[PDB]
Amino acid sequence: PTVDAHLANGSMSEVMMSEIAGLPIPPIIHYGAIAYAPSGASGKAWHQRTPARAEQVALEKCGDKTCKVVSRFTRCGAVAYNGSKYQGGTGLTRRAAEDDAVNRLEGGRIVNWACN
Repeated sequence: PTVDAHLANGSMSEVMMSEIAGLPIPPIIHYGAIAYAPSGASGKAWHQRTPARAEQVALEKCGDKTCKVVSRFTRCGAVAYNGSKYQGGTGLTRRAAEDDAVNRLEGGRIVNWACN
């Protein structure tokens, strides 16, 4: 029997998950770091997909390959400056990070931050 022979295409769905089906979204753990040498060398990287890359990029922006005092977090980090003292707070959210930063550092103020 002579059948119809044509490839089957259609209209693909541009949707990813839904509300009808789509479990409450667990956080997307991104990896980041803020490399801050007391020298004033600051660098930050966030929303990375690999801890190694994040760390490398943090060191990259800091400037030193071996930039230490690097804060590595998969949360949000907030760096406060207090008269040449640099303190980095950490919280899942920037609100919690600023809260932690100001918990650990008072007197000064948060001027740098980066959230994953």
